[PDB]
Amino acid sequence: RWILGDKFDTVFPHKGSLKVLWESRWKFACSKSVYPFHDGSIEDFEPIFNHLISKNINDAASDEYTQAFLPTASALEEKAAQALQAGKHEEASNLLCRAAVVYRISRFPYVDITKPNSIKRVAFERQKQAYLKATSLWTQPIREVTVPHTYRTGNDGAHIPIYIRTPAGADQSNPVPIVLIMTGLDGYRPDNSQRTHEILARGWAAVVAEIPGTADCPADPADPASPDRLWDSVLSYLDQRPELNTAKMVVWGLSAGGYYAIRAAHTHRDRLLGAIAHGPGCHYYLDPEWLAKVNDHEYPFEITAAWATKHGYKTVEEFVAGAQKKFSLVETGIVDQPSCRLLLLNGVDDGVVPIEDCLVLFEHGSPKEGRFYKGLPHMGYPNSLPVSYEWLEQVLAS
Ligand SMILES: O=C1C(O)=CC(=O)c2c(O)cc(O)cc21
Repeated sequence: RWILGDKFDTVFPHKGSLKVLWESRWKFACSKSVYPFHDGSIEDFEPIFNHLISKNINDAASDEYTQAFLPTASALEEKAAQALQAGKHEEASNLLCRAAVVYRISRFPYVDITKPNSIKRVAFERQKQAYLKATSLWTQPIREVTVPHTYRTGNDGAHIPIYIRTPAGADQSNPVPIVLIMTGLDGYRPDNSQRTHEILARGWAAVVAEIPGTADCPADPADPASPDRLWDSVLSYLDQRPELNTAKMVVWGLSAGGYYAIRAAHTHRDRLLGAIAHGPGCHYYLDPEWLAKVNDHEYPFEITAAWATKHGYKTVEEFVAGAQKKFSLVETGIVDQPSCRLLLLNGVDDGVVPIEDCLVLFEHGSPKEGRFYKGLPHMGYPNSLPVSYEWLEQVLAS
């Protein structure tokens, strides 16, 4: 039925086993300091995962999992304080970024927007504080701006916290192009250090905003219209920033962010030069058949509970029954209008969202651009990263 093929029916060996996850995948990912351990260090995680495996802790959503990381995070914060006192700004920055990753992994896979007393919310708050302290020491610092949500309606919150980083010499005389990153289910505004490095390196500004139903996004998750209002507020603020050129602006949707990159490519086409949708869902990811086996694939932990909450549902049952007709960009007709240039990047063997959710967009509206990696799972890393920057360079060219 699915392009994923036989692999669709495979129960992946890490399912309900943190031991297998660490020993097969995450240990190596952590060593290489690649996603989701980017900015991180194996020195910090080896003892934590040894602990979790020794206690047979497998459920990431449990407090037993989360609170096993916080003592390490504390030790790194004190080491950073000791580094700062001695005027070692580089080491302090590194140690605080390392602390941020310990917090990050601790609140995987999802910070529950509806539970503000949750230990995963606490960890996320500590992460943001540690990250902003770390990036404050950078030559080009990451700055937080609380953008007033002027376009808010109904159940929308008042404040849009975004991260902004501008390249050396960004001036109103010659305002710089903008890459607006839309983050995902387990990646929020502090989880994009290397992306901001690569954007500034090519002389562009990096802007990072969370998506509806995650982190500190004020958009009503249960209202499919809410992201349209969110970007109206975000883009209005960037219009007003003298050193940022909204005439040369691309959006970069990361995993769950991909949906909102595709949506914005249509809704805000006359305000964007381009959009990248990186491992996106838009339709078939909400098919009950697909949702029946999504928890059995490459995502480190159970995803269906987090997805239900992110889509503004009170139960997984209601989410499965309703989500597709309500949120599908195909079903709702968002795809049946022109779009700005839209690059679609994924692994063909994505078991989190189907490759069909890229291929479907070629049957609607404007021509779409795509590169799909045969054999690779969700996101198609690391192959899909170089081509992203090549495409940005072409779209934002002089
Ligand atoms: O694969 C994911 C993923 O599964 C969830 C994400 O949110 C994410 C992200 O924010 C950035 C990434 O580079 C990758 C991911």
